Amino acid sequence: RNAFYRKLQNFLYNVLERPRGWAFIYHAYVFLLVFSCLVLSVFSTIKEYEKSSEGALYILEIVTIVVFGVEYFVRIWAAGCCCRYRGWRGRLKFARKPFCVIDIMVLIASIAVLASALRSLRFLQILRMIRMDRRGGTWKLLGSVVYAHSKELVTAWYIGFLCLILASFLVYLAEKGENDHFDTYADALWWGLITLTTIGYGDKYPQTWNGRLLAATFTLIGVSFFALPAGILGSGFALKVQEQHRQKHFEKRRNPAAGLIQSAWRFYATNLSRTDLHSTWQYYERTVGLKVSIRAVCVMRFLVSKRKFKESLRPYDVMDVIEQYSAGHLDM
Amino acid sequence: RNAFYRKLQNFLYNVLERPRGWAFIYHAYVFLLVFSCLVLSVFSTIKEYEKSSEGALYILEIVTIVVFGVEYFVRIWAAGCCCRYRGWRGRLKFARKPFCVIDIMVLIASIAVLASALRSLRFLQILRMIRMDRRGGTWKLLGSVVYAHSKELVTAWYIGFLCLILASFLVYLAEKGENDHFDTYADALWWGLITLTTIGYGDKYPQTWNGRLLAATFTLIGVSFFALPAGILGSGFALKVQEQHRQKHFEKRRNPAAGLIQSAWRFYATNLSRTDLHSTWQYYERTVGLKVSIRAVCVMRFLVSKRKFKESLRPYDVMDVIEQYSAGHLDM
Amino acid sequence: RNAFYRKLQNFLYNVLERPRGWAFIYHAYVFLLVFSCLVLSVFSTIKEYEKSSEGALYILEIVTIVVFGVEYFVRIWAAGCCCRYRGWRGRLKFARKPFCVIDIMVLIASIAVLASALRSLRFLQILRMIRMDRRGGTWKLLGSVVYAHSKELVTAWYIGFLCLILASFLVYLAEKGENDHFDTYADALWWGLITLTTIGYGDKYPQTWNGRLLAATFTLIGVSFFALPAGILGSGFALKVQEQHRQKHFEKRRNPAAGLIQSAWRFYATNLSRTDLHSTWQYYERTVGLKVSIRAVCVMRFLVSKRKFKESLRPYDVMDVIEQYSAGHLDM
Amino acid sequence: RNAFYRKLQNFLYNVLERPRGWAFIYHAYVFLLVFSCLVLSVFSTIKEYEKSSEGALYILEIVTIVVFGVEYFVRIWAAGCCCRYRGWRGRLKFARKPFCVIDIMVLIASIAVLASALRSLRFLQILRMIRMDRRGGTWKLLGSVVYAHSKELVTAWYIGFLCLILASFLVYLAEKGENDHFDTYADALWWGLITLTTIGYGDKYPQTWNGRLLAATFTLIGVSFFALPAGILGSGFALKVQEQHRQKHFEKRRNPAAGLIQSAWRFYATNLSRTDLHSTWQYYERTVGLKVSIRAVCVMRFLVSKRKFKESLRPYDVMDVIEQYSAGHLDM
Amino acid sequence: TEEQIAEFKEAFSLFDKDGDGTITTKELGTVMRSLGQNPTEAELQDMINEVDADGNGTIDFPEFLTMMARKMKDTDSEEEIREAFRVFDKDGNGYISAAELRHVMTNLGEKLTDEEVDEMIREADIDGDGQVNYEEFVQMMTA
Amino acid sequence: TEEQIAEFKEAFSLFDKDGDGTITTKELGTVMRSLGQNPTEAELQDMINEVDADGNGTIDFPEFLTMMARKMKDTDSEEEIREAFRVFDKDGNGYISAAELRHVMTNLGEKLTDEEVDEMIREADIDGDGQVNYEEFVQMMTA
Amino acid sequence: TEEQIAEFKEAFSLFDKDGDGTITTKELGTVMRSLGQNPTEAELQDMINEVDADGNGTIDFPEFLTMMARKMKDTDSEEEIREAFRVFDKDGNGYISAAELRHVMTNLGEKLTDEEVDEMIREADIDGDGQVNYEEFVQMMTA
Amino acid sequence: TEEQIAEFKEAFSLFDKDGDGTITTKELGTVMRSLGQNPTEAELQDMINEVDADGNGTIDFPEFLTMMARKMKDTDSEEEIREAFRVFDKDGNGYISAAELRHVMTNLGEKLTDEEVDEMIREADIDGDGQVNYEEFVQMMTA
Ligand SMILES: C#CCN(Cc1ccc(F)cc1)c1cc(C)c(NC(=O)OC)c(C)c1
Ligand SMILES: C#CCN(Cc1ccc(F)cc1)c1cc(C)c(NC(=O)OC)c(C)c1
Ligand SMILES: C#CCN(Cc1ccc(F)cc1)c1cc(C)c(NC(=O)OC)c(C)c1
Ligand SMILES: C#CCN(Cc1ccc(F)cc1)c1cc(C)c(NC(=O)OC)c(C)c1
Ligand SMILES: C#CCN(Cc1ccc(F)cc1)c1cc(C)c(NC(=O)OC)c(C)c1
Repeated sequence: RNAFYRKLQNFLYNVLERPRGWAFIYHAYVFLLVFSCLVLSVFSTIKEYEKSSEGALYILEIVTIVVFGVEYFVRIWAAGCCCRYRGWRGRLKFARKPFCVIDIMVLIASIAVLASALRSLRFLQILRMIRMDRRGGTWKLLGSVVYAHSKELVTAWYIGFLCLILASFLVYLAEKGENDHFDTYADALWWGLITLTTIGYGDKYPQTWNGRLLAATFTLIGVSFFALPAGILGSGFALKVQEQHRQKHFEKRRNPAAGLIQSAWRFYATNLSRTDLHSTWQYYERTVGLKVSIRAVCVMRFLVSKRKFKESLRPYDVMDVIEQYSAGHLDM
Repeated sequence: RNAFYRKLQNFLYNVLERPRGWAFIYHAYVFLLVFSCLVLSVFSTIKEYEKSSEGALYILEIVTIVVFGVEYFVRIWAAGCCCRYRGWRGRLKFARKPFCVIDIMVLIASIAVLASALRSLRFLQILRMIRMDRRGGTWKLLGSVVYAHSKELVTAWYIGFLCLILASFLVYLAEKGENDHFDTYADALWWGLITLTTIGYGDKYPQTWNGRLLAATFTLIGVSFFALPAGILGSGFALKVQEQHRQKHFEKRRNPAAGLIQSAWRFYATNLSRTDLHSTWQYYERTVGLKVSIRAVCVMRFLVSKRKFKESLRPYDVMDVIEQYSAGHLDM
Repeated sequence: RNAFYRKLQNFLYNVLERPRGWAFIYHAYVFLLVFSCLVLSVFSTIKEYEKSSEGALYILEIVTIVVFGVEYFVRIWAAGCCCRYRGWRGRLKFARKPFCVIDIMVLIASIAVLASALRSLRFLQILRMIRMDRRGGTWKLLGSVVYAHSKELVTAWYIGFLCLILASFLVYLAEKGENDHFDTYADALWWGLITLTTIGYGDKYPQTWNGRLLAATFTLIGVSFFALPAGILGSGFALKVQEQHRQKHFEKRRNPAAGLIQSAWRFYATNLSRTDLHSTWQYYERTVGLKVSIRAVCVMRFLVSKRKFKESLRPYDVMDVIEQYSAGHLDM
Repeated sequence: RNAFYRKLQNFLYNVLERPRGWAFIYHAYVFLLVFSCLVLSVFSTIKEYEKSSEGALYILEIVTIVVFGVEYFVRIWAAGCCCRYRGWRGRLKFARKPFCVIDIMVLIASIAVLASALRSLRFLQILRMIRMDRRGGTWKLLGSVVYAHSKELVTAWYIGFLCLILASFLVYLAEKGENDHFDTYADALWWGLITLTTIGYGDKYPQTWNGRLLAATFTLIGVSFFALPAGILGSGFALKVQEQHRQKHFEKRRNPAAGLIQSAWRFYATNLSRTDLHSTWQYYERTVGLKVSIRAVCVMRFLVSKRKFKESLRPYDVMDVIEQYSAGHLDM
Repeated sequence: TEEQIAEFKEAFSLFDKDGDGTITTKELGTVMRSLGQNPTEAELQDMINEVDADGNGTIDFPEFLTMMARKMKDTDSEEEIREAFRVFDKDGNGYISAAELRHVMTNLGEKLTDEEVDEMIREADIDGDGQVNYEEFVQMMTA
Repeated sequence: TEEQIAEFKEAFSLFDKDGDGTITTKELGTVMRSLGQNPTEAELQDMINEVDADGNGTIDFPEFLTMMARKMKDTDSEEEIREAFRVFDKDGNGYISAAELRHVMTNLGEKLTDEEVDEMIREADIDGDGQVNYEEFVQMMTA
Repeated sequence: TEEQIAEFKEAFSLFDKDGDGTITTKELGTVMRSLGQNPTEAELQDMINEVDADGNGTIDFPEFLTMMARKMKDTDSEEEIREAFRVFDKDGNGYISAAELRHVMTNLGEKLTDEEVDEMIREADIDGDGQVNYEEFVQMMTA
Repeated sequence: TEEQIAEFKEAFSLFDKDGDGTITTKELGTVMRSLGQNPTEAELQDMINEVDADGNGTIDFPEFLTMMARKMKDTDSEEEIREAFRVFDKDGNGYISAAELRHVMTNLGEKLTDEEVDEMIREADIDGDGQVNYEEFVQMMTA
């Protein structure tokens, strides 16, 4: 019964490895589990709630260890879906992937801890929360967006830092004498950071007329320029979503891929990797030493098709129509 | 006098059910009414203002009950505008709609309360404020935007949560000894949440040099990444508005709809649902057993027109022009 | 010397009435003047600084009165630039414009005050700051953007209000017993408003574990949904700027306007408004009772050209190219 | 060995003057250096940490002086990369550039200080942080974005200022009698600024029912309109990034530049600037007094090519396709 | 009823020309030509797409019987008619002028005679006031 | 006055050719041809659209009388002229060069003679300095 | 092995026609014509681009030997096949119907016979259930 | 010097054909034809636009003298050459290959001979290493 075997392995690999839709549900539950432990861990640092929180946390951590071990073993097995990780050698290679290594390390660390250790427990909690990515997708996306808007972000950072420095210095001059809040320029800088970030703890605030006037004039610029990086990043994220949506609507690469697969099969059949492959040879002979020439021409057809498919593998919104109309006009 | 009857019923159904323009005015007034009650309800929880606020609130709640009952009855009647909710059976079916059921439930609950009950009064106020939607449009729009930007939102949430955890832990290490604010890691996490959200109550704040330095370095990232989800959602909402505006400008589906209605009438006349329908049969015979063949061909024409109209019922901005130019070029 | 007269009147009308570029410089200075007075007015409400601030404020207010009176008279004179406000009758009609009426009212009120009155002084300051618009451009732009994103704004407002109500109620339940901050549901609502707005005064904050947990879970949603309207409006403003820029780049209405002016002159010459206009009649006769027929055909040409120009007077970005390509394809 | 000389000079000039990629790494390090000093300078204003911080700061400032002097000399040398700053005269002219003048001034000031002076030290730190730009790119970009969205920014500023004034006045009226926080209208304005900016220090907040009701109703508008400028600027920055990306993808100016360089060489060869240039003359004679006519026609060809290249030197997104399709249609 | 089944079988046989137990593309084309309208290859392809569901390239008898059994109530096309009228409902209030329908319907799509658009109005506009309501028409018959 | 009404009636009769009490498309075309310019079917359609308001396909006499009664003050076209000039006002200051108007107006739209654009400038530019102001022209006559 | 080198040399000589030590554009065109398919100038340009790397305008023997030595494992084209199938994977689950491949592959690109797409399915679909998996096909042979 | 002025006058006279004191469009066309390249009406229009500044439709002598006086230092075209090379500078580092310039410059625009692009490289690439620097070329002569 290998058909159901392969179907189950495919489903499990899809759920555990890159998920697309409802598979995330499972992950969410797992995350919740981990999250719960984390929260309980925090409740274990409070003396009043130590008893009940730790009593529940022991059971929840055992459950988490069991779930994570089962998931690790099931992932190792389901890696057989991909022929790259086939057999014992392929499964071991999959287990050698750095994030799977981190997974097994976290599992073994949790097992050891559960067998002063609350510090390592917190460390494992944070580490297994970092584990949620497994691909760097969040980091890669953030880096791409930051790089795209690097110049605007640098503008915002530069002007906001200048505003912070200037406001802090002027309010320090205004408030140094008659305000114990601003005793040193470090206090002024702390106040400026906590004001322009709009956090506004209230531990320090100007109380003179000079200080309040200067704060009023400079805070308006500073708060805006400190909120600017978040706005720039959010708008960049939204615009990236828009362009990705349009590009997805414009995949428009069916025919090059079809030619690619056609010539790939032709190359596979022409080559001597197998001996039973002879019907394609008969088709070639009926559509007309010779065999080696046919092999060479077929592999070159495969290469040209590969390059043509790759060139068209970057469909964009406006350049697509611009180039298409240029081709149409030069045709005219 | 059924013409004025139908006109009045149409106007009332438009105002009560999905409104487009000035109908919302009425709803606003109704909302204000409810809102007023809510505010007065709050003033009734204060001992000093209990007397006057409750005196006004009794009258205002009676007025609200009267208005809502009249509105419910008028909505039940105006549902006759749509032939689906026609007659007593149709009106009862309309009254069976879940949100109308909630409306009548709220009305009956308010009547019972007005006939310790302040708790149920507050519950009814919140429930009838939720009633303002009646369609889930707000929830559906929020869900669509969140799903569209799910990956960017997850990036922001992940990085911001990591920043919160790291900043809280480091400031806890810096401030555990010499700051009663950070007595436990729970206090540190509370401070981190109230800082990175930029709320900044001021009940906890770092007071050491280590704590303030670490807070300065990590708050800049944390506040930005906590404000990121709001910026992403706002930009997504605005971009959705833009694309919806363009698509509305590009409805461009007059002709398929015209063909649809033409063939729909043809199907209605060809079919034996009525006996008086014979002029279309004479037109068909003059434009040339036979009747059943004409019926079949006409209904198939209706089906092809329906499918053609549906296919064109998704007019978009850039794919429209791309496909139109592809058709023009292949014509060339 | 009427050429320099007209040039000076044109420049003054451009500077005072709708300005485009460096004219705003002047307005800025005037605004600064008014602003200065306002600031000094505030310094006059403080007993310690009353003497010096009022001493300077008297002179500054006299200067402001002189400047505003000179500006009002110069505006009345420069209205002669437009032939509509020509002569004494036209100038009086210009002075009858409601905002000019408000200007003269403010001038007379300030003169009377300067001839307990500090209250009316503050009122005049705020009123003359409102005067800065004179056209409603700010209000019209805000209304257009709000209407465009009305549905998204309503979504944000609805969900944020629900979040405020729910968070306030739950934190009230958590904190009613053991926190004097939350003594009544009004206190809870005040805390919720000051938290979700991210203002965070710190006069009220949860201090129990239930309250802090509930606040942590609900504040994350509430702050985002309270910041959402600002993000939506900002993104809408930016997108409106973008589309306006593109449309300005696509005015593309030279030829219809040229035809309009041509046929307008033709209509003016054909009509009997003047008797000396006869060269155009000779041109018509050389390019061939008859005069009335020529007049009629010419005015109808003017009307058709007017309608054609008006139809093209709405150049947009994507509909323009879509319609142009549709015309090209149907030509093909 | 001048080939390696020129290669090294090119690399150094690229790194020091306008950098593109990994060159910024170096700058970052330098910035860090300066930043470190600044931070240590702050730690030198605190009496407790004066000893260690100043001990490290002396060494770090000597290191910074050495690094900046080496960088200045290397920049002066590497300016030889550009033939404009060639020889001693060219190098001196490069050193005469205002920002290089500021660089040498900062270097000399730091040398003098290191040879009460902490004030000048802080001044040099801030000045050398401003030095990070050297081009005004941040200021130019901010100015361009502000000008583009000037009308929307003015709308936001106007409405937010009106909201601040109105909220402050009404809350002052509500709280003047029974709240020492609002003793004067200046206190009310300070509270309004610190609330609508969302800073919320908590030094002043309404405590009456009138004050809290008015604050609740007006804060919702005020906070949004105070956050609006940041959102507008962030969205404008992101949209500018998008349009710049598209335009960069649409440089599409190879052929005009190629013609430009062709005719530039032709003009150089035709002109009598050099005597050895005769092969191009032979090519012209073989492709057919005469020499002066050839020179004139060639320079005019250069001028026409220059103008054609300049006209196409502004490739945009939608106008490009609009004009291209207009040309295609008029061709048809 | 058996009479309706017999009539449908007779109709299928009339459509059938070569007696292969199915209605082919050529039979659809010739019946289209007989009706008066000249067919097109794409038109017959849409014919088959609407009728055929098993993907055989022709039309079978049980599918025709089932489709003829499906009356308006099984078409779930109320929303389609609503959208079509909304496209026709320029103002969006829910009122359509009789004259505009008469002038466009006879000059767009499968145009009909003036009396046929008079029947349009009569069937849709129950009150016969010349103001057609979209919802009343979509729900009166199809629903 | 009665004389103007009689003149308008005479003009309508001259436009009238078949004596049907209305001016038809063919009459508009033939008068256009007589004037010297060859008309077009779309041009006559715009003719009727401007004149006709009742939607009868022709032109009646009372409509022509009313339209001729409407002088510049009833055209509410001041904003249209302002927009046209602003399109012509490349700089936007409010000054237009005489030479540009002379060269373009005689090479765009219903082009006229050089003396007619001289009259353009004379009527618009009151001071006759060669610098035309848009607002002065739009308000001097139409307003 | 030496036998494979000799066979490759014989193949190169067969491709060689004028005996210049290289395969030119005309030789590629004539071998294309002999195979049955009529070549094109752009097709031969792509020929040279794939083969030629030194930019000489022709094809040399060592390059052909090296390319023939490169078997599937050196093609690094697993991602290309994955992307091609994902483009074919309309649902994205990872399952492709046999019938769709049979109908499209024989009507798109370098179309082949029905038995050749049967071989497609047999090679890709190991279990022979008619449901092709993209990852299994991309990794089974190329990887 | 007077000799240069006399030479410029002789050149203008040679350009002059009908002796009207100016160089007209037809004279530009005939000199273009004599040079070997067939001119175009748009090409002569650009001719006049570059030369003419007063807007007379022809070319006068003082303008030609002044333009010939303007050597590279008055062209302010350094940025134009920099932008052209940056467009040529695909990598953006500041290095351009000699072979690419040889192949493109002789197949784009007013194409020249191989020796002329060799002279390109020699003049631009001072060190003669085959790697052209854009800034060195733009500043060496024009600046
Ligand atoms: C504006 C301002 C201040 N700065 C710049 C700055 C900071 C320290 C310096 F020493 C010098 C310059 C700043 C501001 C924010 C919000 C962030 N966070 C962020 O961007 O998240 C994405 C950062 C990373 C820097
Ligand atoms: C921490 C964090 C963010 N969250 C959870 C979260 C989201 C919203 C909340 F409001 C609260 C918690 C998160 C993070 C990642 C990387 C993933 N991706 C994943 O694991 O799939 C492999 C998912 C599925 C969720
Ligand atoms: C960044 C950050 C923190 N997080 C993520 C997070 C929270 C708790 C976890 F336990 C784990 C991850 C976060 C932040 C905000 C503003 C919101 N609110 C929101 O998005 O409104 C639309 C939410 C829902 C989550
Ligand atoms: C989200 C949230 C709360 N609400 C909605 C709300 C308020 C009171 C109710 F009684 C009911 C619903 C809200 C929030 C903001 C920021 C604003 N200000 C604004 O939009 O400026 C443009 C407004 C006008 C309303
Ligand atoms: C809204 C509001 C208040 N105002 C307007 C205002 C201020 C003072 C007046 F006296 C009059 C009008 C305001 C607000 C912000 C955030 C900023 N900062 C900014 O834009 O950074 C880019 C500025 C520069 C002004």
